Amino acid sequence: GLRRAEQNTEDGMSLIQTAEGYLQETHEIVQRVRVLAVQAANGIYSEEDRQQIQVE
Amino acid sequence: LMNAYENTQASESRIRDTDMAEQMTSFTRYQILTQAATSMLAQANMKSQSVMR
Amino acid sequence: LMNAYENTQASESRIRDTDMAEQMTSFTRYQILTQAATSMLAQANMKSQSVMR
Amino acid sequence: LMNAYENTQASESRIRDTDMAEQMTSFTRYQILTQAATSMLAQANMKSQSVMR
Repeated sequence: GLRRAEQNTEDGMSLIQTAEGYLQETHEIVQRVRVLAVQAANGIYSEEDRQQIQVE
Repeated sequence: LMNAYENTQASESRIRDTDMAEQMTSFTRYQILTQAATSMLAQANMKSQSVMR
Repeated sequence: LMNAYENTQASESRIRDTDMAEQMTSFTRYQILTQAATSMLAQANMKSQSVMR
Repeated sequence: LMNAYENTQASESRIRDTDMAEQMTSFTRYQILTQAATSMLAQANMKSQSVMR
């Protein structure tokens, strides 16, 4: 049982490892929204220009 | 996708691939027991030859 | 084809090839009983001369 | 668990596993007694021929 329960833990950490692996890119994209929101909130853009930001 | 491919591939090998450090110990455990019974086997072949007197 | 070549050989070996270790177990046993019979054979002949006097 | 694995594996070997040093000498002692006693049983059978005079 001790040998088996360790392998259950061995793949137990594997499940958490893959779950965080997907959340890595999820964090990246919301940052890409963050930088674009800084550009969009300016006072020099037109509706044609700001909608191209909305496209992405 | 590459990051997710890495994580599942790492998760995959931990189930399929064997550990050389762990398995070589158990492999030698049986190889020793193989020689002990084989060596002691000739004792039994000579065990009952002594009552021939 | 290679996978079946090994598997076919394993099943064929288990019925044709002998167990050299176990085959010695019964060979030595029957070899000693030959000595016992030959020893008792001589003493059964010496049983005869008990009445020649 | 690996530390706990170390204890339980060693614990069983102190109870179930053999002691090769202890038994090899003990194996010879029982064989020695039988070989010595083997001649004694042969001594008793040949003893009764003394009264043949």
